[PDB]
Amino acid sequence: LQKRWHNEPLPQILPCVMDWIPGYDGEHAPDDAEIHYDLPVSFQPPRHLPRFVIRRELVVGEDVQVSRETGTSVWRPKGTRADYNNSEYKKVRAERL
Amino acid sequence: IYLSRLLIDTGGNPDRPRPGRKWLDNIYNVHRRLSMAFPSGLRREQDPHFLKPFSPNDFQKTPFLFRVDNNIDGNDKRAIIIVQSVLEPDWDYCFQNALDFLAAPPETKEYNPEFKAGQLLRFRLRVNASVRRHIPEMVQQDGQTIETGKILHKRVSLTWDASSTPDQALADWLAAKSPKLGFTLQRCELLQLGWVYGSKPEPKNVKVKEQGQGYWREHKYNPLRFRAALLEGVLEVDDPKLFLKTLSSGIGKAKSFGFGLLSVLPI
Repeated sequence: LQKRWHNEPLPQILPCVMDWIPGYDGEHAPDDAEIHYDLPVSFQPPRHLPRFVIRRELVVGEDVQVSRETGTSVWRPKGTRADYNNSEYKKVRAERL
Repeated sequence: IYLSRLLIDTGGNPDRPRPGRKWLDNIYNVHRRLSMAFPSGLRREQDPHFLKPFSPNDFQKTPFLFRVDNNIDGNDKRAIIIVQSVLEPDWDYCFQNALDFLAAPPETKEYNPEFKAGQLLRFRLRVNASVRRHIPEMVQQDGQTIETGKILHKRVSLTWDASSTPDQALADWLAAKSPKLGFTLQRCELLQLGWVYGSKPEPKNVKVKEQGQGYWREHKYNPLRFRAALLEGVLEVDDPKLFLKTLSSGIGKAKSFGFGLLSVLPI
């Protein structure tokens, strides 16, 4: 589960929608199954057929592991304040002198 | 040849910045500034306002002689610098960003000195009382160590006998070499006997950085010490072809740091 920034709020539950599965034990459609009209047959004279749809849930941390964002989002100008104590500047200054 | 005059304020308010007076603390600084008073042609055209970085190779290396003395003008103390050279100096190009160095504007006068035999000139001269000893290296170590062995030949200050006087000793030191430069001294009076101090930077190659291109250069300061003796008197002349070359050059070593200038007034 990808994230985008540091304080990105997250849901504890991830609902999922799945197609119903045959198998002749539960050959009849269950009670908690809804019907969706999204079985395509044709497209130019568009034709759709019913399809039984089941619903389940998932929980973050036990099935899906939360990932982290890559790169840098917030952009700031460099604006490096000059320092007169590090070694590199102390040698560059003597070289200029 | 030409003689130039610079006037510097010595008194004034002592709680103000006085960069003209502070300039006379280091004699290497004085020599460097007088060298910067000799532009080398295209330097004036490339930099008329003297703002590009200073480079010794961009200036002429002709020798010159100068003397720094002190005087009183009515009710004020002043320091006078007399510069004797062989080419015409350009004091306009030198102090154009440092007009506050000089209390008065500089002056320049053409000098045409020649004196036939029979001139009793009145002279003033500051020499470097220097001598190269045959055994100047006793290696007088300090601390617990007091005597280790090494030998070298080095230049040191002139010394006199404990039963003699510094005045007579310096008189005979000048008179011993005197016929070589072509004059006879009648009176030699010692007026001062002291030291002249200075410091000089030198580049040092500390370690190369990432593509340093000829090491990393850092300045290291080394001291400069001279023993100076100022004296006046009266001197005659002989062989003016030798005295003119004596006037053109200096007397004694360290000629580039204020020594060797012979000032003569005809009488």
